[PDB]
Amino acid sequence: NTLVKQLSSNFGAISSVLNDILSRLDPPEAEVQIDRLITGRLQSLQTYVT
Amino acid sequence: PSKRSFIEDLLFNKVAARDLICAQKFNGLTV
Amino acid sequence: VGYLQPRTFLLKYNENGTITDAVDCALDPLSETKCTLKSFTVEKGIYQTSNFRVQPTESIVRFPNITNLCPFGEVFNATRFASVYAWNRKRISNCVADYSVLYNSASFSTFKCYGVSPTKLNDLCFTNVYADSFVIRGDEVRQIAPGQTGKIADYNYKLPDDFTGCVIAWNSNNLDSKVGGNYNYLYRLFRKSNLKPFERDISTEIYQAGSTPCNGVEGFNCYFPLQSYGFQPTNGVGYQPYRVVVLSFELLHAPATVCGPKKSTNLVKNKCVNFNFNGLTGTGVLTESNKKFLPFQQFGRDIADTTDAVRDPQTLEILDITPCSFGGVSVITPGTNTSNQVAVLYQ
Amino acid sequence: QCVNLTTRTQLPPAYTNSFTRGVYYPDKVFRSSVLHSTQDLFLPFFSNVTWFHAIHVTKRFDNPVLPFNDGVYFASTEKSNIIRGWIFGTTLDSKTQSLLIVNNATNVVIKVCEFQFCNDPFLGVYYHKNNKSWMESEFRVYSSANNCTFEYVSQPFLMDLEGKQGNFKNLREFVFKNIDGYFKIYSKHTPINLVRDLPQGFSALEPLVDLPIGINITRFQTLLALHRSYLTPGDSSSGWTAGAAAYYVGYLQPRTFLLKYNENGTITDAVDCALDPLSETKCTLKSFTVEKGIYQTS
Amino acid sequence: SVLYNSASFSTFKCYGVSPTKLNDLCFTNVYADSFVIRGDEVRQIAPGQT
Repeated sequence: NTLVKQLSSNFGAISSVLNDILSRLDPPEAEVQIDRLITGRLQSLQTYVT
Repeated sequence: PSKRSFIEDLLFNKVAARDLICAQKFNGLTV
Repeated sequence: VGYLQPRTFLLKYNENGTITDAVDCALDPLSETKCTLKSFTVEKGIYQTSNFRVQPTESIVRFPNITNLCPFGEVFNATRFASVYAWNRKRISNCVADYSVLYNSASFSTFKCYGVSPTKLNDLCFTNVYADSFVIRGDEVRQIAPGQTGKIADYNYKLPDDFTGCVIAWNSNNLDSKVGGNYNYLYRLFRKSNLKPFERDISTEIYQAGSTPCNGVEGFNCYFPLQSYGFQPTNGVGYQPYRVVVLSFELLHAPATVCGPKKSTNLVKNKCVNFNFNGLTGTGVLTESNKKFLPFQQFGRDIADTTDAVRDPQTLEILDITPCSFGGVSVITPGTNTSNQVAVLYQ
Repeated sequence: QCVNLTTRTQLPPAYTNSFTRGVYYPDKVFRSSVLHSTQDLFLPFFSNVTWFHAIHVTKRFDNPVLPFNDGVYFASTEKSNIIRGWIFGTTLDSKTQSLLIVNNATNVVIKVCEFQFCNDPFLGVYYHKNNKSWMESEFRVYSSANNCTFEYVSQPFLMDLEGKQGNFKNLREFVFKNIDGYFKIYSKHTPINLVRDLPQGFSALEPLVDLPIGINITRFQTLLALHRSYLTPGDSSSGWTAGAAAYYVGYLQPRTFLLKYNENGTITDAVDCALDPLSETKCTLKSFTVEKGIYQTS
Repeated sequence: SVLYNSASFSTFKCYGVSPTKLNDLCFTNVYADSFVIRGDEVRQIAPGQT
């Protein structure tokens, strides 16, 4: 349940769906948001693995 | 059909999107 | 003759610095396992691979049909506007809103869209388009920004911090100026309070300055809050008038019928195809949904904060989106030292 | 044109309690069979609001001006159409653009202009003796309308303008919000059948309109309508009657609310996360039926 | 606030502090340096230029 609910967190982004951010902003501007989402998901996965 | 007794059977019995398994399979979570 | 293709190649370098062995890690599961393990020696066992992802075949873009076009000759090329303290407000809806018409029309000076890219104005759909047109001075152009200083951005106009809209500004020295002194545009200067975002004020009362009560006298410490301008075709470039138009619209909110030149095409279901709805793009399979929406919603999410149900802006129906990537693939190998015969397994 | 109403017996404002009321749809995302949490302005549950009566019996008639905040909830229990419209302003002296949303006997007029309100604005229906019929007559609200920007007129409908009894047969729930100069109005109607007090149950209000007024609202007043007969004593400014309706006004506060969605995609249960430690624990654990045991909060 | 109602400027750039937050802060060691340059050299007065 925690792993499922962690997919809804934006980790400092405007939305959790990458298509929602890639449709209004250019990749040069959404790259930081994608990197933040990737870092948050990696931290959640590392915590779950531990 | 198995090789369980009465106590063993009792102990065994005592233990899209909207669905849990279907939603978990979309994120790579497999059992 | 052969055509090259972008493939993931694994190269082996010896002590001579030249290429000796090359493995195409994009054709067989054994090569994928070798590239994953980063070793040419593979032991006997089983290894999971990528999931079965169905490649898309079609891309549909469903948009409501428009039969009108928004007027651009009276907005970006008008002959008479208003002042800055009383900007002209207009509502734009039920028409095709385009942004490429600004290149073959008038010569604009500044054009900046905050909160949205300047290349997706025709692909995305606009909701509640409000056009605020006014005329300011050349030196007051930098003050018109979401969060700045100056008296114009405090007692006349005001922009929100999280403003998601466009702002255009073009010079009009031969339209809002005269040799005998232009006094048709006034701006607020003296005021004891700020202004909320998107607020209009047309108060013409006497401002009370200092410790002397005014209450209508027009004398010392009782100046008028609305001061006139001085546009004339004889000063420099910093005193010429500038017409500024601010277009404010919402992105993905209320089911609006404005959008742009994009219209509806076809509707295909039961297949992994790309779908575009109100600017939101997705990839999956469409299925006839059974749960209706609400008369004020457009999209639908769940616990994963992902678009699960979409509303067709044609027949007012709901369609569920399912990911077409389902299935776990595994490769069983007996080892490179034995033979070469892999087995594919789908869980 | 501008007169003051007299001959009335004022009563102290009574205090009543609300039973789970003041929940609308702050988001436009369809949610079903999922527990979602958000931070918006909602009415506090099990709080204490005011109740103003309006029974003819001395009579009882009140029309105060209440300060506007960041969300006003209006629950009107009516049976003969007494409460008419609303007026939002700040100074009310032909100096600031004021909003007037009135429901006339023919159309609905929404005007954002610098109106000149009198000391007691209201409407007044008259009952003729030669012809037993009701028709709107007096309209003592604004004296003149100078500068005007937004003007909206609805479609013609049918209104008998006749007072009828038989307990409260209508309940109107309104929510007024002011966000970035935009006035969001949420409206809902319900054919109730109660005597008095507050209607129990749950009701999720739907978005009705979003007007781009672009002005500041600090005070608001409820424009009402009186009914005069053919045998009114004196002139037409003191022989009027009260009516038969009630209205509750509440101020919304930004409190964290936990919502419970069912299979229909509608809000069926709301929990105030900021009211009690048990409610805080329920909001933190995302549950509604906690068992026995100790828990740590904030 | 007394500089807008008496004179008109062309460029007002405050680095390190927003201009809308200069009313609730305290200044320490106020040094004023006035000079005269050309119109194309205005861009040369910025932290980190060529």
